[PDB]
Amino acid sequence: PLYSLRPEHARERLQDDSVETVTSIEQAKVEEKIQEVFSSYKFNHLVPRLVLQREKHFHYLKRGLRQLTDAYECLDASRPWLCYWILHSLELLDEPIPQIVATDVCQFLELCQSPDGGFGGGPGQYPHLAPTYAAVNALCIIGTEEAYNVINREKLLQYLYSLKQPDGSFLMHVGGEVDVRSAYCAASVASLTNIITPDLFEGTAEWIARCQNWEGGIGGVPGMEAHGGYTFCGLAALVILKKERSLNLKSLLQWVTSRQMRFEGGFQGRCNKLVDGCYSFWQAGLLPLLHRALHAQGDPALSMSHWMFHQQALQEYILMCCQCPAGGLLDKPGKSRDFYHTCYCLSGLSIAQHFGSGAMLHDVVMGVPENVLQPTHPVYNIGPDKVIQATTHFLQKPVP
Amino acid sequence: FLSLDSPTYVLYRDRAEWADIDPVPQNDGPSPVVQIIYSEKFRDVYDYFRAVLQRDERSERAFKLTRDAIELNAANYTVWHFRRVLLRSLQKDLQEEMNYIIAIIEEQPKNYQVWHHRRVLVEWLKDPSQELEFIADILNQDAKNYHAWQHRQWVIQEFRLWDNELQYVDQLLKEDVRNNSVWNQRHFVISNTTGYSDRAVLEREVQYTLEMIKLVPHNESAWNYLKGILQDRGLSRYPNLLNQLLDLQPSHSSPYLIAFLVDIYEDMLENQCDNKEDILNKALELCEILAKEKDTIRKEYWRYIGRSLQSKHSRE
Ligand SMILES: CC(C)=CCC/C(C)=C/CC/C(C)=C\COP(=O)(O)OP(=O)(O)O
Ligand SMILES: [Zn+2]
Repeated sequence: PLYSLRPEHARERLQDDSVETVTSIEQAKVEEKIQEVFSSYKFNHLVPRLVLQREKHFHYLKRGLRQLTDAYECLDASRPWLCYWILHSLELLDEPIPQIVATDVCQFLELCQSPDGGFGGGPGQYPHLAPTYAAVNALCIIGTEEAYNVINREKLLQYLYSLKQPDGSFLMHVGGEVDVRSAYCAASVASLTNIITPDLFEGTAEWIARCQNWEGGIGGVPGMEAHGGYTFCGLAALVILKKERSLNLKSLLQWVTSRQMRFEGGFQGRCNKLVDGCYSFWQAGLLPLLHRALHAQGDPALSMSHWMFHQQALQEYILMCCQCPAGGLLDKPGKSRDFYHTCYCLSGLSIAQHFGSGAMLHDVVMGVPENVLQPTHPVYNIGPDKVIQATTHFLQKPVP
Repeated sequence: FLSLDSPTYVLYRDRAEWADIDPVPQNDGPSPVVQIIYSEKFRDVYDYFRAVLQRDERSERAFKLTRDAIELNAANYTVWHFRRVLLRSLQKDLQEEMNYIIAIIEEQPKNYQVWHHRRVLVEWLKDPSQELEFIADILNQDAKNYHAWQHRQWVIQEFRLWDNELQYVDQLLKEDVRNNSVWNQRHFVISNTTGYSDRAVLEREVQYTLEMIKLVPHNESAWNYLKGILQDRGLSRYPNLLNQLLDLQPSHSSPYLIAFLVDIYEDMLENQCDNKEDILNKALELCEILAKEKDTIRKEYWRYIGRSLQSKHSRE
């Protein structure tokens, strides 16, 4: 019954027009490998078994939360990301985190925090907004009085304020540049910690809104090509600020939906590019957001059981083509595993298997019923419970 | 200077010019998480960088060290910061530094720090003379590198270097009509020079685009382009664009032509067109042709389209 294994699915293969270019050549090679992957069952005379290697993944994750090989030196300035990706993956798999590791993670994020606010990529590194978002996310996942407490709110707002630009944008860090990605980071920490003052995000929705181009998606900066990672950041940030309507939602829905690979089943980050497991979150994650936005406009034609993407086809991509047998997920077959791709492939899969839009709930889970993951919040990419818990907690505190 | 990759490169703790300063170990906590087992080399450079960072040593040796700490992790923004303060207070030559950043971009064109630093250099020196051609070198290796295009958009806006980009775009568009980064570039140049409101630039643009579709029917980039420059003013504002697409259908078509057709229809019924019922039904049939056959990956999208299309125009 697998949608990607149906013989008809072959008619959904790169329809090159007998004119080759780097783009079609490349696309046809991924298409050929993915095909080998789908045909592996028939060629070997077995009935497909879509099973998510929980145990394997948990191994990788449990371990990495503690020690990494020198192969992660290129992430020496991204330690807090290491935490989020891993803690998030874990919560996604339902694996609990023992209070001592929680306290440990808690204490390291501490060493990562600047006395002037925000978090650095490592102990003693300067504060940047990405590690700031990752660290705050990481803490809200633990969600213990201890975690919450690490975050120094009066300085977090001081720091955010020193990044804010007049045009509505935000610096990724003192002396650095702006991009939609930073607006989201700041909206996110500012939201979860109840630090949003009345002028903090003034001009931000308008600035994010001008990064939407002719494609319908959002560029990293005004004038840039439509990009999934940025699009997610733009729409997400706008949902926090409650200004989604600032965008051309109609052209954005058309653009996301068109980023699904009719063959591979997963999502590319840019039109005319290649599939990539992580875009399972970045792009498919835009569907529940668009949904929430259109719903708030009393849109009556919305579905009440499914996202506006082939949940099935995407789940088959993650399950069949994105798991490394040693544990951990990946971009695509032939690529090495990494915690980033573990985090987002999982994040995406959870999104693809869970629908909810009020009281209307509806799962759809390919392969073995154990493949169900814990739901993920589409704005923050942390567990819905983790969001409610954190905001209730922080709301009980006065905005600096 | 010794290259971090020279056969004879020596650890810092084994250098004479460094004997006076004690390296500073990383403080990961009494017992850490996500702790990286750095190599000896790696640990060596960053232990000594911690030292100069901690004492704010604006020394020449320090500047040299940053380079090694950059190769080891070109993403370490803290080191990039220090390097820049060192570059300024040491009165270091910025053209040499351009030669440096030129080399390391070429080495890792997908790193962000590497590109921001170049931007900082060009602003400082107030000179963009070698930009467009360097970027054109990177794009020669990865015609779609996001940061490269970002950098070339910055250069061109900031120093007004619009005059030759459409030629450039046509150069590349020729190499690969599918490079979506190049279509975006096209839009960028036109938008900021003559704009799309000039009847003559529009006609040209669409025409050119139809020409591209005719040659590569399944290339989604030209289709999005053709939809992008006309969906703003309202697809329906162009009455014979529909008849023309119907004439291309015969032996060309695909899910791109049909969706565009339903896109023209949505705007038609949205703008009090005539024959509303025939057009509505016409559009819903394509909506199902798309869901059920031509573009089923998007079945849910198309189901929604046909749904709202009804809610919006049913006789009621
Ligand atoms: C802050 C945020 C939520 C951003 C999401 C949007 C975005 C720009 C996504 C794409 C990330 C990318 C191109 C590489 C990250 O992978 P990597 O971790 O393998 O390391 P790398 O960046 O060095 O390649
Ligand atoms: Zn990826």
